[PDB]
Amino acid sequence: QKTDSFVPRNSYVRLRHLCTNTWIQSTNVPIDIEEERPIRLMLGTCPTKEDKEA
Amino acid sequence: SSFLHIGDIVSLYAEGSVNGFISTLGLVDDRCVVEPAAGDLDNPPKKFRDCLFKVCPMNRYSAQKQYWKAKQDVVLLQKLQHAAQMEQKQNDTENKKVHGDVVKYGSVIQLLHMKSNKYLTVNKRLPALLEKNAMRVTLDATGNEGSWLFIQPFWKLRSNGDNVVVGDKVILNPVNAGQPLHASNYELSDNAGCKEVNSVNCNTSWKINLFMQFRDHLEEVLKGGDVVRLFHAEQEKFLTCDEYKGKLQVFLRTTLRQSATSATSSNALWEVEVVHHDPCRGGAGHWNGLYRFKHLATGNYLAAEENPSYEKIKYCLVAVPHGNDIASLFELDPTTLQKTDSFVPRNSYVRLRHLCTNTWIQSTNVPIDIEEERPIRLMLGTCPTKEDKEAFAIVSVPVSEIRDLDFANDASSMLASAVEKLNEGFISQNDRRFVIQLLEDLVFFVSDVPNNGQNVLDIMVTKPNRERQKLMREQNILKQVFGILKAPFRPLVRLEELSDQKNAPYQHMFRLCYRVLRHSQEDYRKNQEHIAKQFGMMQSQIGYDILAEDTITALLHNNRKLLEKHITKTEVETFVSLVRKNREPRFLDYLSDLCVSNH
Amino acid sequence: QFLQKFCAGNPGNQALLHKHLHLFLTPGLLEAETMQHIFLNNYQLCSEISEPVLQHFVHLLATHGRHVQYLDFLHTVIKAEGKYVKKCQDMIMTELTNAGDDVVVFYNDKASLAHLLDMMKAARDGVEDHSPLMYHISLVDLLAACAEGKNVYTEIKCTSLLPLEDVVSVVTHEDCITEVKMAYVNFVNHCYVDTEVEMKEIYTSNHIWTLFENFTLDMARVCSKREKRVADPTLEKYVLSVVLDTINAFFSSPFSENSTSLQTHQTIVVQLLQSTTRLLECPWLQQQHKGSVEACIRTLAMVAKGRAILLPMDLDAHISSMLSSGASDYKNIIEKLQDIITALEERLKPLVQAELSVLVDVLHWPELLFLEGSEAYQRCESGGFLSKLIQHTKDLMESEEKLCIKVLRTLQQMLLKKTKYGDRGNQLRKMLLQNYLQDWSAIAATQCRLDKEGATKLVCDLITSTKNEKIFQESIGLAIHLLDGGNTEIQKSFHNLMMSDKKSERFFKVLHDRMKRAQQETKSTVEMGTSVLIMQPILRFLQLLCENHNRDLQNFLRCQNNKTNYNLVCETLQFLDIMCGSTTGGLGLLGLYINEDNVGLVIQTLETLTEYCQGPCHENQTCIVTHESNGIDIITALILNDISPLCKYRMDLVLQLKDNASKLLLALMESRHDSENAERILISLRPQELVDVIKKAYLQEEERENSEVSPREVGHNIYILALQLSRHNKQLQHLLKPV
Ligand SMILES: O=P(O)(O)O[C@@H]1[C@H](O)[C@H](O)[C@@H](OP(=O)(O)O)[C@H](OP(=O)(O)O)[C@H]1O
Repeated sequence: QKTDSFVPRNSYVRLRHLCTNTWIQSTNVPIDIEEERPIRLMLGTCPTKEDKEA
Repeated sequence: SSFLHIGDIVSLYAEGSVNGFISTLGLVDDRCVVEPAAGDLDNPPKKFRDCLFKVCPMNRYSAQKQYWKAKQDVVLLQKLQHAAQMEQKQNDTENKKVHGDVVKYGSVIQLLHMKSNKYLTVNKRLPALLEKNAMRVTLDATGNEGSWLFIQPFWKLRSNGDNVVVGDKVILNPVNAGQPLHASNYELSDNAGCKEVNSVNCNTSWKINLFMQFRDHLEEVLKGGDVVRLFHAEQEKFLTCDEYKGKLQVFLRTTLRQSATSATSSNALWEVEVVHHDPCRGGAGHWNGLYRFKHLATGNYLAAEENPSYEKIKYCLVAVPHGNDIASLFELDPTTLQKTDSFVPRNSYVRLRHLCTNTWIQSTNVPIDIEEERPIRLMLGTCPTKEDKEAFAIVSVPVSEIRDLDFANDASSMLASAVEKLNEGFISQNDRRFVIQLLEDLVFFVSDVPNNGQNVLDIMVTKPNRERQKLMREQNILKQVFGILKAPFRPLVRLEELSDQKNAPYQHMFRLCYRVLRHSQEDYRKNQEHIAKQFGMMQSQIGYDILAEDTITALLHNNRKLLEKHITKTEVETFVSLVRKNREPRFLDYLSDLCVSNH
Repeated sequence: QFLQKFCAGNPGNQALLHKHLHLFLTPGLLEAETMQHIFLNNYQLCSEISEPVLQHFVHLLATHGRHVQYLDFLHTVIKAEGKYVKKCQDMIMTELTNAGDDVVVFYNDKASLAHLLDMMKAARDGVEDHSPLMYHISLVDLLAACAEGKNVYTEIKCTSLLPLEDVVSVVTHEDCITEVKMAYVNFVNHCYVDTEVEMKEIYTSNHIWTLFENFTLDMARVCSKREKRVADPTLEKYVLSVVLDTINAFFSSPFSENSTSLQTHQTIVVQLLQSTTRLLECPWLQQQHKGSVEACIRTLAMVAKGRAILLPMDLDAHISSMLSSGASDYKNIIEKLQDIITALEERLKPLVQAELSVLVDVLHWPELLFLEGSEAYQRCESGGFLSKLIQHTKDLMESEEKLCIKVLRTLQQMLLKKTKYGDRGNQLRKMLLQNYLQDWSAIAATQCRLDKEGATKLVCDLITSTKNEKIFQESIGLAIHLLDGGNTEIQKSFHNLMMSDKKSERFFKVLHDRMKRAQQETKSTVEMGTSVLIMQPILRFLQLLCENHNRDLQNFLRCQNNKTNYNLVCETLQFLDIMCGSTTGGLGLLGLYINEDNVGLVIQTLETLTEYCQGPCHENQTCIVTHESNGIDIITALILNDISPLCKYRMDLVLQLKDNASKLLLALMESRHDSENAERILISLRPQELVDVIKKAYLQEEERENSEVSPREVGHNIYILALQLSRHNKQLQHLLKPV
């Protein structure tokens, strides 16, 4: 992006935590394992950076 | 980051089933392999010259294809040839016009291997060598419709119409094949640790790194990865590194030639590498920067080390295999004034300074081979003070010489491997066939004549080549050929057993070696003397169907000195004896030729 | 069983039963057999077989297990009435490859080979009706039939699945069953000898000779069996058909010139030749089989003489002798009924046409049906029936396809010129008109009436959104008929519709993608393909739209005002370039590609291009001349290069093509005062060749007797173009002057 301008709408971004310096990431572990047809997927933050996760 | 402009030099990682840069084997081989053991993104491979690809625009080959079919009425053929020429020129004009444009997802690009100057084409009418269901992927110099490739987004972030960004991951789908490139897990039998790249349905992602920008590819600049020679202005000598007494030594070779600049040797070729934060990034070099120097012949890095003699000098230059140490970083200082800190111009005098010890390179007048007649090597060392008169011109080398050197280095490596295998005493049929292929290829390379399927032991050359002959001699290839001729009779094979069919292939192999020893000794005195140094071995094996007599006659055909030295009572007696045995007119003709030389 | 009996051998019953396919589209072996009988020996349904059916059956095979019924169905679907289906073969091979090793099983391993031997010996007497061996045999036969098509990837995959080592190991084994031998021999014949691969390992391998000697042993077994009344029909048919077929295929290809090098190979050839000789000597060989045997013997003889192999003198003279020898009331009531039927059909031909004509006329004047002063009569006077018909045609586009097609067709006939059907037809039309109801000007008035009614909206909504080819073709025809005559009001209404309409890009998008598929099909091909036939209506529609030099429409077609812009002129130039062969054609090979079939389409394309350029339109001229594909050269090649194949037996077409090309070039340089156009055209046009063709046209004028277009005006037009070009070429100016 040109310099540090306004964030354009409908643009892919990555979320990073300030306190722990960690990057958000998806996980394939259902939370409702004791439930038919899991629909909820856990999310957690990994210290390393993954480009594919936006 | 930046867009992937047309013309940039990139390196294609192979993240997926097997991860590794997509390199290609040397010689005439047209096979591309990904080797994961060489290195990764963090640690690049030692030979970072076979993994560089230049992205090029669309290139039409309709008329070229028709001309090829016509080759494989005369007015029509001439018109087709003119059509191919005009189509080609139109192609270069379009390429020049489009140079600098950005590449967008879903566009069309061609990958050209800078080292081999061959496009990465995909053939749909042939199966792969190891994966039959997968179609062929090979390098072709001229190129064909298979070279066309769509670049598509492996990530959902990028869509068609977007501009590609360096460091991302993409998928290469050939226009005709319609199957993405895949790095299979089928190891090649010929080379261990090398996989195979074939066009077939898969899910591999080709991460496109960046090595050089389109703007930094100007030929008027000292570019990262370029190859140059370090000429010394004061002493008028070329810096060289060579094997002397079991340890490689760096020195300044002396020559008796009237023009010192004409003393061109393949051992004095050095490659410049710009040290950037990104290990896989080179680019143009600046005056304010750090440089590393590599030796193509042996893959060693110039460096400085403590000098035991501490003479007036404290440290001396030496070759070191590893290159990740801090003792191999050198800064280049100019000898004249330059505007600001711009790109280093080509063919410009410079001075080398060591970062670690803060010392300046300097020549010395102490020969290293003091125990040797006619010293030719001069010691080099670094002095803390700065001498203005001591500057090292950086002279560029033609691309051709690099091509022959790259051809010869690998061939010498496999010849040495074959020599060691023969010395061990065991060899396989496949290895013998590969060595035979290498020997004939070397014969063609030395002769330089195009390959038209003629007999391997029968070829005509009008103008012998001098530079190729010098490269042949100084790369130890002749020594390896001599080893191949000598080691077997030490016994794996016997001279009298060569007639038997069991050892028939070996005999043929030997013939090739003898032919390899014939083209080199043509109009060049040094090669003739070097080959004649071992005249005893050729004389011992003369008589059998190995063409030794022909090689000897050619060697002594023109050189009078060797004619008197290597012709005496003993050898003439052997010729008479074999004439008595064979009773064949050819030996009589050989004797008649030996009688008189140069008319 | 009764359904299978009822739908066997009669296409009508097969289609009628296939109409209710939802009953049999369910798991079950009996249903699979019944549907196989439904799709047996017919090509129409097999060609149009929907992909989901094949996909569902492949999934069924993967899930419920391996059965021979589904493989038999696939084999039957592939081949219909002696002709294979390329599409079905492609989908079957793709589905089999994607299914995985579970669906497709090949016993190419050592342990798998032992399992094959165990299954074989378990069925030594004969192959069981249902067994894994039958599944393997059916799979091999299906793969061979699929590989019969000209697809390189499929052949490569088949070779990978079954290497030559496997077939030699199994076929040449000490004990082999006839079924496996036949299947593998067919696989080799349809997958190895005949292939597009360049390597062709079979032709440069000794394995095929092992197959040949095995075949010779098989024939020896057959002859010995008949000598002892141990005749086996399977061995006899195998040797007669597949052994001879593969031998002839291998020894007839031109790539076996250097394959015969070993004296052992020559001895094998002699054994094969005497084997065929023994086969023909016995009288058991049948006449149909005699022809094939004689043909194979001939091919072997040509191979032998070409190789100059020194066969034994006695049998050599024998083969020569064979070569010379071969060279050398119920029924009556039925037929009477048929005669009366055809007589009535011939007699009633014009009356039906008159009835359709009165239908069109009544639709044209619905007001007369009602009574004067009625509210419905007032409605019909101002639109009414026609308005509702047009409005509801779009609504019923999906509800009923045939009704929409018929409505569009009758609307098209409404705008067509009247014609006479005959005295009886005219009288019948008069009676029907009186009972039911009590030049270009008329066509233009009807077109304007439809314009006011809303016909343009209907046609546009049909083209933009319609998944039926017939409806799209009829809609395009309606647009052509409305635009026929170069009406200046229909074009204006159409332009307003495109400019002010939410769909916008959709209509141009469908037109553009159809053109793209057309060029793709033309490129792949080099009768006519279905994709290229639909191109004439689209080009005619565009030319009519831009007729009378409508500047706004030409500008809109070149580039629209929407966010996404599509150009049609440059696609037209690219399509012409692809059809004409591009560079290779322009070099002098253009004549070979052009034939009588595609001449009309090329003429229409050139007419559309010159209509685009005329007006004059500067942007279109620059777009065509400065195109990336460099198509303009072909336009020049049309006039410079005479079509050698067509000129011999068709001249009027060649002169028409040359005239159209000259007109297009003149239109391109109608009002070009710059020099880029002159240089671009001059690069392709050699001045010497241009003046030479001018003189040739003069001297060729003599053939005016058989041509309506005289060569003189085409020559004059070329000279006018040369005059316009000479302004920027001194050499052309000098040559253009008289002696
Ligand atoms: O002209 P002649 O009689 O052959 O002698 C040349 C020259 O005098 C040296 O012997 C040698 O240079 P060096 O001093 O470098 O060995 C050179 O070979 P070269 O091509 O290897 O330099 C020779 O070609």
